[PDB]
Amino acid sequence: MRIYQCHFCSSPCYPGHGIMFVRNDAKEFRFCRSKCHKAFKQRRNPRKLKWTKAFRKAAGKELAVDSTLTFAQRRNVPVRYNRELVATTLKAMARIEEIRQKRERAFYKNRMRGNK
Amino acid sequence: MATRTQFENSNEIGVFSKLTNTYCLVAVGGSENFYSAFEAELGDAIPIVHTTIAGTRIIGRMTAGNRRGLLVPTQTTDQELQHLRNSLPDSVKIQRVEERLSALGNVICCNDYVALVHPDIDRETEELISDVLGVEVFRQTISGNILVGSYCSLSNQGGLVHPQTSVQDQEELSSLLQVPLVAGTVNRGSSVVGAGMVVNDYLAVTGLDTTAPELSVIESIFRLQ
Amino acid sequence: GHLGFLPRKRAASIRARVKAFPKDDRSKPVALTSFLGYKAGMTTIVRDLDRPGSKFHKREVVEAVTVVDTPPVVVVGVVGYVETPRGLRSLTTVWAEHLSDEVKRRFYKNWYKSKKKAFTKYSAKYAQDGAGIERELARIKKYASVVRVLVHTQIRKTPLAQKKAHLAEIQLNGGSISEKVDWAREHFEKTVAVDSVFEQNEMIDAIAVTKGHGQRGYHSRTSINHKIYRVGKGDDEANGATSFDRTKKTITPMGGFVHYGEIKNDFIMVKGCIPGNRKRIVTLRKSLYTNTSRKALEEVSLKWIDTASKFGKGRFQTPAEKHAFMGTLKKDL
Amino acid sequence: MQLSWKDIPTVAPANDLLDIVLNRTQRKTPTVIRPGFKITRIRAFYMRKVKYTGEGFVEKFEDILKGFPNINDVHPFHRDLMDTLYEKNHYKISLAAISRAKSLVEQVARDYVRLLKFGQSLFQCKQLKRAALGRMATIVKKLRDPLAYLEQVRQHIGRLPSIDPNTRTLLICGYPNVGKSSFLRCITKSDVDVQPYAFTTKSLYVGHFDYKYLRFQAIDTPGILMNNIEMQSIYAIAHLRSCVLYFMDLSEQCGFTIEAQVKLFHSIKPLFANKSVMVVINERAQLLESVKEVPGVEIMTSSCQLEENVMEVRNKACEKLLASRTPFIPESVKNLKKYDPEDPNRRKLARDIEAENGGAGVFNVNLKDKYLLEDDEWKNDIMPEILDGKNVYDFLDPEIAAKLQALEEEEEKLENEGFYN
Amino acid sequence: SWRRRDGVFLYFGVIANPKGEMKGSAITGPVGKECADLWPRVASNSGVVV
RNA sequence: UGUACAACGGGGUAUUGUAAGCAGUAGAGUAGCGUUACGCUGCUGAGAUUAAGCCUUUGUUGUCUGAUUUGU
RNA sequence: GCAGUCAAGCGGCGACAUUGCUAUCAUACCGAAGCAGAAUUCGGUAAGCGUCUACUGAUGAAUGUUACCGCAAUAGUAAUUGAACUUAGUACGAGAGGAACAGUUCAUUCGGAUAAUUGGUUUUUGCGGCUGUCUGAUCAGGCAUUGCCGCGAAGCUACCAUCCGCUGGAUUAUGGCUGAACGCCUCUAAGUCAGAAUCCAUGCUAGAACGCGGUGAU
RNA sequence: AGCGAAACCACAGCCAAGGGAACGGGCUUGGCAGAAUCAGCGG
Ligand SMILES: [Zn+2]
Repeated sequence: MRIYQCHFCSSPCYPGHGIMFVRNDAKEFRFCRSKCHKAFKQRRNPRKLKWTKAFRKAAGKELAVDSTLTFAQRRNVPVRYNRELVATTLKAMARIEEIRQKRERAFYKNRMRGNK
Repeated sequence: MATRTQFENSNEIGVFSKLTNTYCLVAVGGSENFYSAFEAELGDAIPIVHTTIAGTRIIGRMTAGNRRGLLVPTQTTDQELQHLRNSLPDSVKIQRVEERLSALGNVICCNDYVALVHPDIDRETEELISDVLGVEVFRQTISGNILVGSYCSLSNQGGLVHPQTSVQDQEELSSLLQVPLVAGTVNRGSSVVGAGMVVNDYLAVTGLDTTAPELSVIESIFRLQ
Repeated sequence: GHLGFLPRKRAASIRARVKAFPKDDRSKPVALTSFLGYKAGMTTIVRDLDRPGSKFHKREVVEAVTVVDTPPVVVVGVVGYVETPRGLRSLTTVWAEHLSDEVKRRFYKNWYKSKKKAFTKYSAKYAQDGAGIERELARIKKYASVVRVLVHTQIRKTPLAQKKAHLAEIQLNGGSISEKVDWAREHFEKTVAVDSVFEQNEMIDAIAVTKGHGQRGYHSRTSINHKIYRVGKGDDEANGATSFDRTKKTITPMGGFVHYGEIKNDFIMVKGCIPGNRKRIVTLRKSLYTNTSRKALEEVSLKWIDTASKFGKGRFQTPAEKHAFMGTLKKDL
Repeated sequence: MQLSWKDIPTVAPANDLLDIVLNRTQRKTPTVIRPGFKITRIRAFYMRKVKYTGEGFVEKFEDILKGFPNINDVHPFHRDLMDTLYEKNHYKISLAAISRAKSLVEQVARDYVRLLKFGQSLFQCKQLKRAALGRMATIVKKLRDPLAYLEQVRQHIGRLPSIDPNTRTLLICGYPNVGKSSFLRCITKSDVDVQPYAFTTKSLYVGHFDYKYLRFQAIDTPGILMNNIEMQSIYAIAHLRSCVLYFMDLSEQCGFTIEAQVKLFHSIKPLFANKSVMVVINERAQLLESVKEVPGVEIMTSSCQLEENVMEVRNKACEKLLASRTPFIPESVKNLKKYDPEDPNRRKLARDIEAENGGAGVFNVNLKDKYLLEDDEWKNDIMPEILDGKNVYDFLDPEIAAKLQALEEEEEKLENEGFYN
Repeated sequence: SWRRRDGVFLYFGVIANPKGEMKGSAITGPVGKECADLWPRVASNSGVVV
């Protein structure tokens, strides 16, 4: 199984949920929830709304692009399998998540500046 | 030398299999006869592993490559990417192609020295083929055919192309591709020769329904003897 | 349509009565013929198809899976049966002198107003030095050829808002009925683990009263080939962590089950849907036969279970994933 | 149809066909009626019964007629061939008689239906139906001889080795039991012998063979010495697009001496010369040399056991009919001996192993040790492939600890820097 | 739409001879698995799979 | 008269798409004589929905006998 | 129907044959065809499935009382067709051609249910904006016995979504053994093997509301 | 909540067969099945 990304919410989506549409252009389009699919059918861009991940992360309301968010990305070439190398993924992903946990809070606090 | 077989009694060998000089790709299922046919002549000197591509049985049309490397379609799941590297030795490169149409058996058809690509193929993989495959790349719609890869098969011994190829074109391809070709038909006169045949420098596989003259012509052009 | 389920008359009791049972086992020891539980709900399962000759061999397959709550069954008595021209007859019955409150309450409808002075004359007699009690066991052993064991659900462990339990008579097939009665007595007041009754890939069948469409439904039903995917334990953390994904989580959907409490006890996953609905008792049996076929011989390859919330839509599987992706909010730091 | 017939429906004898039609009309149609029922209902009942019987008879007759091929319009060669196997005039007369009987049955059924539409009494309708059925049976019953002849013709024609005249064919002619009987068997698969009696080959055997990747076939003449068999053989040799060959024997086979054989051979002069004749022979020299007067022929002495001579003659006949950069290979693959199914020590294919153990496709696919992995100690995998809502495949890379080391200190850098003010 | 074994839905008159060959050499369109896989002959005559 | 019935608050849960207010002076605005009819910023994935048939319960608190017939 | 070699009886008629036009369509244990093989039709068997009375949902005291559990006489009863893998490119067959039993893989058909996703489903009377109504007005959308744009779980709910849908005997026709009758013969009259999709057993449904049994309470 | 009719009523209903013009509903041979009591297939 492979987790894909929705073009509307720009977030991962599990299989067997929402609705999936494939255009004649020979590529797949996914939607986490039926509301996203309906909005995409109406051509309503969410990237200008305060709630969507794309707007929040880029503007400052949420964590922006950072070195931590540079590993969960698809790759074009395969990797040689190794049982020992599997353990590295478990530790590496956990450490990356722990590192990121200390950056989202910092970004939110920076956004909160001036609330005093 | 040449072998006649079928997958599910279907003559579309080129759709359910993709045989190369360094690896063998065939469909999957309980019917091991198709895999056994390749295993017999090929034996064990080269890896013979049946695997799925994008979950479909059209692995033959879905994948393409040569001795230097292997190419797989865009829809190839990341799970199959691990299998691709595990089965093939590290000496053979593996690269995924982001084609417009998810079928390498239609966009790319090549051999150990020359490759034919769709006119609208991505420039990235088009240039990378010169290293992954080590072959020359030419955008050429044979006789105007949009599906270049599904109507021809190529190898260092030559190949069989759709009947629309003129004899003069076949003779010129002896120098344009460094290997002469022959115009013929497979699957009892089917114009789509590449769909029903898979053949390499030392082994040829064709549909059972293929007529004897077609098999003899295929053997002669590939100079097996 | 089908006249076998007509008239459309409601069943007599919510609990589904079990009619048939296997015949006998000449060599194997005493074993439980059936198991019972409660329907926790339904979710989704994805695995890899190892079934031979399949068109989707080694390809992902998705199908609905029901989750059944199966708390450790406890034995509280044994019933002896004797063959008669009129059929099986329960000539004698015996208890264990330590019936739980869950069972004693079932013997009342106004437990609050009841004096609760039940199982006293017999329990006091049972408290004697065996001699009197052993006579019934000897009589059962002398004549009886089929023995049934009374069992009830540990409702206290389940999150249901019910204290009264239910008594179900479960048959045994082990030979030398003396061994059967000896085993039953040795297990009085004891519990039996779920794994000891059923195992993975077993082609068990279940019977339960269907949902009442309201007089449509509410009748007893049966369906064979209710294959169990994976048996889980409440104490064994990471039950929802499949063999492949092994994600640290539990099968309980986020925010609990729809109109049902969170699952925190032993549970079993069964392929496909099942009769009844949430908050309904169900029974499990081995279909009385063996479905010899490659469908049964295959093995489970579970990869992921749908554990998203059922209130509205769902974007996350576990709370640990939500906070990372969603980040903080007004109600947080 | 083509020049081959094996789908002709069986010709039911008049009695058998009549019984079948009677059973069909009795069973399918209703059989319970009373005088107290509606008069219109009884009229409809009788009309339906009569119409069903007539339609069944007509359909059976049409099906019988359509199955048989039209001898006249099939082909002149096949027409002449059938003219000797069966009496062509009798065949046409029988077909015409059957067609006329079918037309008469149709007319009778239509007339009875028209008359029955205005019946006045139930017994009148019953009598009309009885008369119609009796007339149909009587007309059908008289077809016993033509129906028997049609059945015999169908049986005889259902197995003939007929072939298209345009196909390359070889014709062998000669006296009975000359020795050419073994010729066809050697050239093509057939069951014939050189038993020392004249007509060891009564039928016109046909057999296929291949040469120079081109299809060919040969035909053996039953015997030529008017004779019915001789006429039938001639009416196929003359019209077939084939090469006619002659055979001879000295004193043992064929009975007749060389002079008689030469005299018989000269009798086929008017028409045999146009088919590139050749002669094989199983004071006498002059008689044999007399064949040279033909515009072109080849004569060679041989024997029934001279298989190489037969092969050379076949090759010569086929020739006469016809006249009218360097690759790169993984040498390791080709070094291994080619597959030898008969060798018990060969590299048994997965098919054989599965059949021995896994049986048919019921076996399950496995990839144990299939991967070209370095260490076999860990040839078993349970891939996580998903963790914390993220795909493990995006993190599985060789020794990512080196990259993680550069990010480890970023936590301390952020903590002491104080982004949280 | 229709359910796929992969775990996600999918959605977007012609006749052929008994061999499934269409009257064209440059067929194009939404040739899903229902035709790209069911009809291997058509899949070779069709470029845009899925 | 007890890991007992219960009521809110809170959390879990997703949903809508960013509430009323300070007040745009973040910003060109321009009819005058920079002004003023008027020209998405901090709370704010915000407010609310968030079971009269979604889950809980770190739980304090409000509660706990009104009638009945039958018995080898 | 007309005339007749027509002739068992028989008061001059007369069933018998011949001479002139005019309770299955597939689902097959079984046999025949000039059935090499597939296919085919015929006699074969079965209607199994294909092609004011009546309750369809219901209530009430019973057999010391109460509560639990259990047996079953009874009535009903259900799965199913096609396509591929395979023995298969085979037995066979002059060549082209193209079977099956044993095990698997898919969908329509009929039935029992589940909501894992989606929707025809919305009174969360739920939400951001919005119109008539027009709000002292920036507050406020104060109103459409039921509002619009964008959404919505749940109740509902269907391949418009999902899972599932039996294993042993007795027999009809039929193929044999022994064995006569009728010193022979034979399948049958004594018995018996194989064998029906038929019948009964297996299972499921409800359970005599006066069919029954066991247990805690006085 | 309370008031309050009418049509119709020799008496009226568990079925299969015989019952002559067949009307079977009260004659004969057999099989059914609960005092009391909601609600109806599109009869
Ligand atoms: Zn999203």
